[PDB]
Amino acid sequence: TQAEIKLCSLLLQEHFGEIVEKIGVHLIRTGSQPLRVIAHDTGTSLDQVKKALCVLVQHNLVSYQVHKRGVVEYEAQCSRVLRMLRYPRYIYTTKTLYSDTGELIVEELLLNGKLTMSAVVKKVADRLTETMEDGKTMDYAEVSNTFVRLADTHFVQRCPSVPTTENSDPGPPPPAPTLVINEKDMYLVPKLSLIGKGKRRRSSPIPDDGIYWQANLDRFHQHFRDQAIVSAVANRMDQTSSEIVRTMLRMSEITTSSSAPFTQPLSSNEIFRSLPVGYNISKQVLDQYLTLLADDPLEFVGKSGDSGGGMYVINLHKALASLATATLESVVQERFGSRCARIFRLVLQKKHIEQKQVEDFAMIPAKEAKDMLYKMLSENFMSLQEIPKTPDHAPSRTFYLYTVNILSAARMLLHRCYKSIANLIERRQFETKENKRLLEKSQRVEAIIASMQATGAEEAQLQEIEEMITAPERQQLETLKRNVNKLDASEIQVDETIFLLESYIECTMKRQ
Amino acid sequence: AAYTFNIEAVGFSKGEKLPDVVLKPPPLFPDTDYKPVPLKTGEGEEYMLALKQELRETMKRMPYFIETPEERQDIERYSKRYMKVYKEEWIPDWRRLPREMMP
Amino acid sequence: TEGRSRDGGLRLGEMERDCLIGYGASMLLLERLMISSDAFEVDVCGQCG
Amino acid sequence: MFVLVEMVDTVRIPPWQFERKLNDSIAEELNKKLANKVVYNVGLCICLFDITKLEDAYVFPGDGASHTKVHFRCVVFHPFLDEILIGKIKGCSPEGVHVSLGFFDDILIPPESLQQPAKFDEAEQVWVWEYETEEGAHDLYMDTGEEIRFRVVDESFVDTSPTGPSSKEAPYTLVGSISEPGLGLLSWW
Amino acid sequence: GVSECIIMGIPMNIGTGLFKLLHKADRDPNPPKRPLIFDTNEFHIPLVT
Amino acid sequence: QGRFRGNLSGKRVDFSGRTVISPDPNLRIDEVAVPVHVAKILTFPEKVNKANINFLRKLVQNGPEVHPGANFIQQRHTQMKRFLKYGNREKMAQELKYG
Amino acid sequence: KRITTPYMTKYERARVLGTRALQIAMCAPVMVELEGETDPLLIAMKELKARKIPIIIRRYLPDGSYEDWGVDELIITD
Amino acid sequence: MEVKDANSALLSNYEVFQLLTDLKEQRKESGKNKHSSGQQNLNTITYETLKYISKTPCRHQSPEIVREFLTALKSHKLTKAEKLQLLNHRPVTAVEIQLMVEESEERLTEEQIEALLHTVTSIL
DNA sequence: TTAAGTGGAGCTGGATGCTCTGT
DNA sequence: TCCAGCTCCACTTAA
RNA sequence: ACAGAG
Ligand SMILES: [Zn+2]
Repeated sequence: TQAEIKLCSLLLQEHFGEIVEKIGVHLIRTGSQPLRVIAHDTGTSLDQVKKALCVLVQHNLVSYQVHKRGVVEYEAQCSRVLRMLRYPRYIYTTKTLYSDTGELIVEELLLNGKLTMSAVVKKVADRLTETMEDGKTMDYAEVSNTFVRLADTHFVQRCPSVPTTENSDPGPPPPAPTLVINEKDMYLVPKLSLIGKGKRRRSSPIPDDGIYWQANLDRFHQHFRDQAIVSAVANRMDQTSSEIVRTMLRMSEITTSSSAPFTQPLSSNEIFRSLPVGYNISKQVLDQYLTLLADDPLEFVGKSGDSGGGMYVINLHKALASLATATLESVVQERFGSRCARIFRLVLQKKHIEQKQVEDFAMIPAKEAKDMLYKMLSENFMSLQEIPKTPDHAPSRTFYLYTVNILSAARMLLHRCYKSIANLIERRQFETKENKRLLEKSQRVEAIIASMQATGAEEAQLQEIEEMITAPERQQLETLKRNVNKLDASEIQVDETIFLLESYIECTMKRQ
Repeated sequence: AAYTFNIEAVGFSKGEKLPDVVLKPPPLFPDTDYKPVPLKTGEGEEYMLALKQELRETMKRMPYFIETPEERQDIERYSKRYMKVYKEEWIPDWRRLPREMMP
Repeated sequence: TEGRSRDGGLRLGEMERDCLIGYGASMLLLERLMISSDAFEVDVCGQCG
Repeated sequence: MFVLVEMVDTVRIPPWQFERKLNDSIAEELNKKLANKVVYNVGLCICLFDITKLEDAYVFPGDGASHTKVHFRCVVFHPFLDEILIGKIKGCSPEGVHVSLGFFDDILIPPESLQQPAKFDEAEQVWVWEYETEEGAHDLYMDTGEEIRFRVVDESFVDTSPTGPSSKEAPYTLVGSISEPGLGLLSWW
Repeated sequence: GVSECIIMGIPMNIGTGLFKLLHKADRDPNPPKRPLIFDTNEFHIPLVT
Repeated sequence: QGRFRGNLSGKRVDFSGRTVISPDPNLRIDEVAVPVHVAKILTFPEKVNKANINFLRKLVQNGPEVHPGANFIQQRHTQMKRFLKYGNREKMAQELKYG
Repeated sequence: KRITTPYMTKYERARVLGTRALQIAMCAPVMVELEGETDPLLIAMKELKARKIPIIIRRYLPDGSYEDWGVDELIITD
Repeated sequence: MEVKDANSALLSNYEVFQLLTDLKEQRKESGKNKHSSGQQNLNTITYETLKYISKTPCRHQSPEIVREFLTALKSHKLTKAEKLQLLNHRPVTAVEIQLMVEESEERLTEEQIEALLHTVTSIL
């Protein structure tokens, strides 16, 4: 996980800074530790360690537990540090299902880590004043009305609660309060009678106290899982067929585990009422689609029943294995070319195969196929079986059956992704640091315009800005921005590859 | 000249066409035949591009970004009150946090 | 060098070394087995070792 | 205007010097290694001020000299920013005015911090100043260099260490300003 | 250890290496200090509250 | 014959000699007779100081071929060695310095 | 109080004479009146018998504490 | 060689005058030997520093003059870096106080500035 | 019935003195 | 030429 | 690589 820890070091430095990435990386690298040795292993002063640990626990990046003799041990949650990279995708997807108020709720929850329901409805109201004009306030009612809709859809969830000291173990205060999760009240909101207005930055006792709320990142992954399945069906069959899949998955949301091979079956009789009214399809034609999907060897859907008419289930695990393979084949095609991608799909279907059959089946000649085969070994896309004749294992007397293993090649390809993003960040930060000369110079000229903008501001200052020697220099700053905007955008787009590969790896593990 | 191993065990039964001798080492960045796929554009994929840059500029200003403390300032002067870096402080909820972490 | 033909010199073996230890002769063992054979200086970087 | 710097060193006293009190021999051998040299982060060492502590004088094997760890303080010309100093002009140059402060000669008055009325010399080494009533742009910083008063706005250290394997630039640099009223030649105020 | 001292060329601890020698120089440790005149604490009570 | 036994724990040393041994009862038990041919080769570096300056001058004058003599001379802060067979030794004796 | 033995050991005697001989070989002051001796080690043996050697032997206990013994106040012996 | 405190104290130029004068009373009783340039470095830095300071108004002062100067200036609300400059340069005009003291036109009243002129020139 | 901890037997890798004196 | 560790395989107890 | 010597 040296690629993960390198990437976690950059993320904590960009969002929290130097004297806390030291403590964060040390916890990821060593595992759980008592507080006294976190300082000693690092050379940080004890006050700075407390400051570093308290911010990492606020944003849910470290856990803590009590152990033998009452010592607190902290433990970093490595995967939750990497999910700081997907934050703009979360803020965009809430803007798709919900209005701009629901966008600003999730933004405050992700940036402050935990908020009380009273605090969030305040800060969303304050920030939405800038989006509006001409006297109209934001009011706290239409904030909460989206929050309670977010809650029912499980995008937002309550944090683990402090226990009631009076009911349980009254007496000497514990070193740490040993928090626990309650399954009843995760999605049960407090009722708030207080209302008000957001302050427009003029610049001239609490009922839900302790009811902290945080973003439920696992609910977003159930959303992004659906979009990967729905879009694959949109390509292969039709948009109409894609909607049938979208209908099944939207119903499945509330009543199935986020990790299970099969969802709850639904009858076609109850799919019919759930599909939107504009789809001018008869019930009989709806059953034509469902059988033609179930006939597909990709097996995104299956039967799994016969009661109440036609019964159909959508396959969650088997869709991911298709998508991980489609991700794996697409990188082969771009790196080595279409004729090599031919050989990758050939060996994957003819599960074990030898060189003379590869050239026969793909119609690719010798000295072109073999060069492609031997590269795919050296980049770990493909494997050798090596069935022996004798316990010598001598090369002259064994048959080298090729094989493609999808799970190992997915773990290998994921490791390339974490280093790829870290490189992209390293390029951006290098070009940002080496241009701090020009960035300060272009700030100070704009600072003359920003400072003393209106009070006493005469017109005799608007020409003296381009009068500095920075006017030829400007060509570099257009090159800076076009570089950064491409590096930032690629840092978003590689996350699409991580989520597809990691969700496949997440589901094959039973963690028994 | 012959080596320690027998060359016939590796191959080369004809007796010629041995591979050549590399004179200069290959370049550090060799030329590649294939190029990256161009990026995805759109009205939605560019809004994520602008939200990503607004999270850096905000979270450096938010009170969670603990900057490193300065030291070894040389002398005191009357320009200390005029140049005091003022910033409000966040306070946690000490019920959830352990007793061992009070400042 | 190895011997009389090459004006070689004489060997302080592993057994003569054991004798000199038993006398506690720490500086003579340093003179014989470092200074009058193969004394040298190396640049060592204290950072990477 | 100077500072003390507290330093430690291991001083080798060779055996012919054993006829002399150790506190005398140590101080001489320390001046020989510190005087008129710039120590990187702290400035130019003038001389040893005192020895504050003096540890045990070991004799290591294979040598006869005595090695003793010395605790001492040294007077170092480190001037703080925005301090006023007086010193004589050694030269006029296109890059600015170069000032001497006795021992120290690397004092820069940059033209971005000179007096505003005259700022570009008309193909002349000597720098100029123009006042409408008196002196028609002929007033000058003379080569004899009568004392100027200047304010030290900036200083910089450049690490003058070997680059590459082995087998002259100024290591301590000081940047002044003269633009404020009351700064200049002493005769002007 | 003895064997690695002979390899590395440093004098062994046992024998004549167990102790250190100090020179009996005519020295005055903790000698009289030069008083400061200016930067003494009684004349420089802090300016700020 | 490897590093650790052959070249590190024990090693060939110079200023060494070897010869046949034969008895001599007229020597004391703490003495050994060394032949002149070994004594002219095996040299000891005597540092020049106030007690031996006038003694070492006579040894420098005799030079390499007479037994109470010297093969090399080396100056105070220099590491090259003047081979004393050449040059005029009565001049090099006068220019002896302490150290 | 000093607990270690008052007798000078043969190893202390060997290294004091050695370090003093090396110091007398360089141009150090001789504390005894020499009488035409040239060999530095012979002069160091006169200084030991006359108790004039300016060396302190720092005996080291294995825990890291130390005792400073003067060469003139140890009991020397053959 | 290692440094345990970079900035430890501020020195007046009187202490350096007293140091190098006490140094001169025992220097040059032995000349330079030219076994090393080390003695040449000590002589040039000691001489040129004192020839500078002997043209500064720090001469004729004494320990009791400097100690009473701080005593008189104690009551005036000045930092160490301002009291030090008033000692080393002997101001006699009003303009350099606006240089040696920051915001002197806001911190000190005009009668307090002219009291500061008299406090310098009557003691020093 | 079999999961498992421990006996007995064969395979493997290590070691075997110190120097000069010559061809 | 002689000798410790490492691994494979039968051989009772125990559920 | 062999022979010597103690
Ligand atoms: Zn290094």
